[PDB]
Amino acid sequence: DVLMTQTPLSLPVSLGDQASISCRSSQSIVHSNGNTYLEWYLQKPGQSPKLLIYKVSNRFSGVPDRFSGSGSGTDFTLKISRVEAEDLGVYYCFQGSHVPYTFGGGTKLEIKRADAAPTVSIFPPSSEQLTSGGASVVCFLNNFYPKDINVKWKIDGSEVQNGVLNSWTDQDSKDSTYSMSSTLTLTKDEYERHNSYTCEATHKTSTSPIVKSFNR
Amino acid sequence: EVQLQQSGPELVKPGASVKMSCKASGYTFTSYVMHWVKQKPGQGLEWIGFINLYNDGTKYNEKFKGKATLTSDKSSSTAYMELSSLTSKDSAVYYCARDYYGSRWFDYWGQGTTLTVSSAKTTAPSVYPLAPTTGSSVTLGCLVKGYFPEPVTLTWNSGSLSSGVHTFPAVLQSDLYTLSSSVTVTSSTWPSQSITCNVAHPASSTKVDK
Repeated sequence: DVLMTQTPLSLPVSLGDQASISCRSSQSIVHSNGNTYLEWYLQKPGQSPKLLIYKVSNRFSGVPDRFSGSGSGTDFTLKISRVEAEDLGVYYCFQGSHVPYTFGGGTKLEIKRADAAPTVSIFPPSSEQLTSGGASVVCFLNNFYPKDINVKWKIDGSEVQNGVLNSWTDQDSKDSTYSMSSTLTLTKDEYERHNSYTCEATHKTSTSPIVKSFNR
Repeated sequence: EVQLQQSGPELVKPGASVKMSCKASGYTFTSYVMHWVKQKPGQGLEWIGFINLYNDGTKYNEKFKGKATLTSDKSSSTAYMELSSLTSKDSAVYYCARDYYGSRWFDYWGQGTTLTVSSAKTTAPSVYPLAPTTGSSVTLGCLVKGYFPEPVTLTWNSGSLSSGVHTFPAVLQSDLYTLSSSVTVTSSTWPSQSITCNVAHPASSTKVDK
């Protein structure tokens, strides 16, 4: 099959910067009939891919001018002249010149932006969750950058390693930040150490960890 | 406007078969080609093949011959794909997509069908409300705990609240997925205990408001 190699794999860009994605095929994407059926697709987080460029250089209905495509034979480039916060997601080249049709592996476009501290909110277990016999303490860390963060849960000041589930969103399409949810799961120890439940976050925006807690 | 509405089972046992559908609208179905694309979770795109809906001719990626069968119903403008003898390597999102000019590239894509191949049975999620009276901004939570399989759809006030929402991708632990969503609203609102996130787990037919 025709290999489609996309370079780079991950491309961190600042808003306004230009962005260049390359794609190289193991075989000429020039069909016998003289046409070069090379497309670019964009997949944003949680959505289907959308056509950006067809036939190497043609922009598809409603695609901004800042998206340009060029190349010939085996070397192609997609250029985003001025990058916008909504431009993040994964860019794939695709060749329809030779069966089987093949996509590149994808270039994750990522936005560089200024650091941002997380907004932290702790939550006690639901009343319904307790009637069921469980106890999950939740901790949201919203709108921070970069995604690099550490969360430590503390029960009566002591630290608990087991029973935590963390999850990060994809990069936000407007403020280019991330958010994270951290969950602690207990059953009845929640009444054993019923006081001093603490969610402590350490991020590069401060030498001091950010604390949110509750006891009763 | 072109619409590609996909549907199909989201959880199937290994060795079983599944048939997905793609109901097209907004254009003359029988004059075009339909492509199908596969995307494993967290991975790239793979072309499965296409069906010429005018003459029902098919063309497959060799890798999917004997795994995929493309068919269509011209009376209802619906394209189908059957996957046979499924394994965990077939767990993926499957997209149909219209070829407007020929049979070599696609413009409009369906929203995809999420397919999990597994012996584990469906499991309804427990939806739990998350409440704090802290400050003039308020963040309430919705914990959707212990469900299987993916996906779920979560909304707040029937999609009325959009901006200040973060839904976090589900995580699998204990062989069950746990998802959560937070919502931060202006002072021009209340911290209503159960501001009503809307959880839907079609795999188990759960539609909850809590």
